[PDB]
Amino acid sequence: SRKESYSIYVYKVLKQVHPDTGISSKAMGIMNSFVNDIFERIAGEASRLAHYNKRSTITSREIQTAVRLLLPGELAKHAVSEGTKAVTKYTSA
Amino acid sequence: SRKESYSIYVYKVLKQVHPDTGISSKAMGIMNSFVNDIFERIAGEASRLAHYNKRSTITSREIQTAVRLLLPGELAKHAVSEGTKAVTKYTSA
Amino acid sequence: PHRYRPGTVALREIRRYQKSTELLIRKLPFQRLVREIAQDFKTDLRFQSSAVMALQEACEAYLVGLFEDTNLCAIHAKRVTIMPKDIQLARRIRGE
Amino acid sequence: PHRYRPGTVALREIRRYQKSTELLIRKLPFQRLVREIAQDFKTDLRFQSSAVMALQEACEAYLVGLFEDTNLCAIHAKRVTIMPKDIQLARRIRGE
Amino acid sequence: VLRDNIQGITKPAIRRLARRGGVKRISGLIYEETRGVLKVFLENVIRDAVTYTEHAKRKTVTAMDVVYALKRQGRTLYGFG
Amino acid sequence: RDNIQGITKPAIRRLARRGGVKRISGLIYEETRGVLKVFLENVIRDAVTYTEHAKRKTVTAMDVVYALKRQGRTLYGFGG
DNA sequence: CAGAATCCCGGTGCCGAGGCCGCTCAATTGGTCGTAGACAGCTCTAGCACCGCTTAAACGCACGTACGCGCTGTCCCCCGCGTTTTAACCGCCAAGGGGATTACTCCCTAGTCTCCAGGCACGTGTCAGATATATACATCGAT
DNA sequence: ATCGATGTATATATCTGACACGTGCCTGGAGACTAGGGAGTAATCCCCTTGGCGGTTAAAACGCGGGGGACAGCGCGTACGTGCGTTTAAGCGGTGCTAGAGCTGTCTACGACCAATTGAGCGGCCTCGGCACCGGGATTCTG
Repeated sequence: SRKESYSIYVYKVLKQVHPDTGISSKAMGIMNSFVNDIFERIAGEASRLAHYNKRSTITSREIQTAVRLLLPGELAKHAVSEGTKAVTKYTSA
Repeated sequence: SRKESYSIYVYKVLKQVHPDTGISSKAMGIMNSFVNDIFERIAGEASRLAHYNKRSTITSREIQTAVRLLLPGELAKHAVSEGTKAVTKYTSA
Repeated sequence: PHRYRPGTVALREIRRYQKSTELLIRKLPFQRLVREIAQDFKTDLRFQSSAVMALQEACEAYLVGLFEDTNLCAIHAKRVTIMPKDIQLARRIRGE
Repeated sequence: PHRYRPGTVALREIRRYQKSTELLIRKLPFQRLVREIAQDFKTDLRFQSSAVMALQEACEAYLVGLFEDTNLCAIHAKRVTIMPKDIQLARRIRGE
Repeated sequence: VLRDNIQGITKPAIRRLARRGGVKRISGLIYEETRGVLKVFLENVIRDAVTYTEHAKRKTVTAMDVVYALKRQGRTLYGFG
Repeated sequence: RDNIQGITKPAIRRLARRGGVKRISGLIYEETRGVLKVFLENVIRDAVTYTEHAKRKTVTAMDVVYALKRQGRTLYGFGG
């Protein structure tokens, strides 16, 4: 019954980057499909890496390697930096 | 350690198609890789098809549809007959 | 009377149509074509109103991209008129 | 002495190398090049005897395919000699 | 049954599409080649869409079937969910 | 280093002959070297990334097979 | 119509394909039972059909000059042949860095009941964007 | 040396429903406890990858006779674009029905899981002939 989409979180980010702009439902549809696409690519690559090494669990090492492979050099460096920062804050919470 | 392979099965088939002909080691390695390649492609498509219908079990219908989607027309036309005959005989046993 | 020289209207149309975003093919003739072809596979098929739009968008984007590619191999021959062999060559090099 | 006209030997070589099957790149120069490039990412790396052969086979196949495509682009301009712009055009059309 | 509708893709629409692509001059034979290309393109997508439709035992072709069919060829299309 | 010069002109000619090229202009060599260098660089970066994830120090044939597989080309005959 | 280059008949001999033996652990038959999805029944979305008014678009047309194509012209970037001289080839021997396996053990995730609030529909309204009229002035064209 | 006929852009006032927001509510994320097996550690074995000495040649590098290709010119005729009147049917607005997508609801056919069993499979050693390499010969096709 109740559906599920990222429109709320996209709106929160939009209001944090630009608090004076709104977004049309047509743009919201593209933003919703974009997240499902990148999510599926990363989870796929992480599963292949885990299987080749004969490991039963997925850990941050798999995510970091997958990120280094799929994203270009400049996006990867920043994404990994803040990912590790977030993980450090969570583990230190 | 022990490594599994299909080499004995490839040889049995070759002896049935051409009893007087033999096969070198390189050809055995190529066929042994080709089989795993096609196996992963069909199992992959069957996996996607299972989730879109909310089904939890893979069945022969998924294999038949994947075969019709991946292989060209005439090859699929013959292969589907082979699979149908095999399953029918197995169930009749 | 008044009459423009060859090519000025063509350039004005190019500058016009690259700025706009509307669809260029007629909706109804295309819907008829889609219901024409699908019947060779199965009878009594029905199409949701959005499916025909999705097919039209994919087809228009595909033809536009094919013409963009065809133009590059057309200029290479020091010509300005595009001809069938340019489409055939582009499709051959693309591997389809 | 007997002398063949220009192109007779080229055709003979074409037939010879199309009929053969051996590798065409020297093993030592390629192995040194691979060891040189890898040094920029990580130092003191080691390579198995089969990994260098796999890289060699993949690179040789890729170059042969690119030359096959470039040959069509050369004939289209009514020329016989392939030129850098032909490679640049083939690569641009391929989307590399 | 429609005996023939593919004639309905008009010459002006083809000219307009070539214009969006920046084509300045068009030869008189491009129209029939373009019609043949478009028909060939549509058959390949429709066959898969129908294949998914039949697998689901549905009778109505849905936008999602076209999205998955396009995805299998690598032409993911954004905007239709 | 000078190792890129190890791909001598005759090797390029042999490759072009296999492709059916009858006449070759003298500038094709530097372009071919440039095209090859970027391909090797791209494949090795992925191979080394897989090697480093496994904590190994020797690069095996499987790592190259997977790199090529990710780039979208499958190699038959070396394993997998 | 000469003859460089080619294809291949026939001899020696080798090491890889085929074949066998040894012995283990992946695959089989049997029993248990919890639940995924095959099925019937019911509902109401939107897709299919049908009609009349309007004019943007389409067809069919006239026509003239810009582009596609062709020969005559050329001059030099390369193909083929020979000598130098080489560093790539095999072949034999070094040797300890690293991969593969074993046994130990601890901390990590999966799995479970409890419970209460974040975010998924419905309703509302108002001002952002779609629209009509006027004109500054740039560009294209022939003289 | 030029100027005016066309087309684009921009400036202003009006309307109307798309999106932001407020009210409502329910199902799925957090708290808390537990079991164990998966992962992380050092030690050990052992084999193969990194390097050198040797030497004799397959292959690269150097000059040049001279060619047939890549490049340009002038020439010119007919394919295509631009400007127009007629008329088609898509577009839009509205009415009616129902095929069939979708959902709740019922229950049993199918599968996962444990255990003992055992032979099809892989590990290594052997051997012998299709292949491979060589020579000397007959035949091809270019020129």
